[PDB]
Amino acid sequence: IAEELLRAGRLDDALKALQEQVRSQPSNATLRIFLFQLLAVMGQWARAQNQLKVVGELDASALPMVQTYSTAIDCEALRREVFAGRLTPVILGQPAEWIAPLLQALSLDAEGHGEAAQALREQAFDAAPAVPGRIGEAPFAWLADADTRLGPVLEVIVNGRYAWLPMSNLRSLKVEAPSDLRDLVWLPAELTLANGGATVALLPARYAETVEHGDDAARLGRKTEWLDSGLPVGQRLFVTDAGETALFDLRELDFEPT
Amino acid sequence: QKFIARNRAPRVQIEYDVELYGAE
Repeated sequence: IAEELLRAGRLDDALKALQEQVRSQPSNATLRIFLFQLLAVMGQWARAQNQLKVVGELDASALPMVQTYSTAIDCEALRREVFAGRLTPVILGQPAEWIAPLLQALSLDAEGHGEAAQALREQAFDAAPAVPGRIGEAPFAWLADADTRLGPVLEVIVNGRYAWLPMSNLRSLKVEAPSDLRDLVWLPAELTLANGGATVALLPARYAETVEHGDDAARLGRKTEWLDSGLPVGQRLFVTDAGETALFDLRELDFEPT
Repeated sequence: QKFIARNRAPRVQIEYDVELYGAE
């Protein structure tokens, strides 16, 4: 029943139903695995973390998941602060000069200087290099996030820490369709850096304002849209000179060497 | 025009059936 409520996108109803299941069978680790993931989709971070702890205690084999995703949930809170201009994200790989105006634009927006913020983003975008490549076999001349606050930057969680990765620091990305409910929130990815490094990563898969300002469908990544405020909610979307690809549909992305 | 989405209309997406009970 909770399963079917989830499928219908009825999150509140699904949660109510699932909590009653857990209450009925409180030592069933699998119900608590469902519950943690559902709470994550709903953005109830502390409660999702609570369930992970209990999962860890019931099923010790689940402990590496518990470690990975409890620190992923901590990172999801840094996101709100980052996009509110209150927290500086670290940058992985070679420093990119044009990140600085992007970050300053976030803090100028927060102070109500939207014109000055737009001026800095325009300068950042001008400076950021168009790098050609391929999505699968389909070529592009440039690629960026549809979120103008990011442009050609990828949000990542790597080794337990939130970061921005300039796309010009990226050589390739490989991702599969989402498989588990938690994958709607954090899509697993294999990254290869322009500098040679390779790392597994988690990609925050929804825009940060989705939890507070989206609907259930946006929280489930079943749509992407822009609010009257101009901010996007729902599933991450990449745009190119030639088309667009939503993150859940991306499989292989490659950039041509500079 | 680089890096700019030309359209900000809502996007309908492919929906994925996902697993609910697995931790590996």
